[PDB]
Amino acid sequence: MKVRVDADACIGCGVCENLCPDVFQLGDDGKAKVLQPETDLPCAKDAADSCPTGAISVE
Ligand code: SF4
Repeated sequence: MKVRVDADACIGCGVCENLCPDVFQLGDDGKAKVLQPETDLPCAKDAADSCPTGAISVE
């Protein structure tokens, strides 16, 4: 799966990191960072579905 994040939609809540720490990390600038742009981890989808602003897209 291709994982991307739209910085403009990201509010820096950190829910994606809570759910899938190996794929997402809340950076110091208060924005999510995608550690695994291409991943097979099922949690990437879960984090996307839980993002409050839909900033994460998993294809
Ligand atoms: S869950 Fe969404 S809004 Fe919250 S830090 Fe992750 S990408 Fe940003």
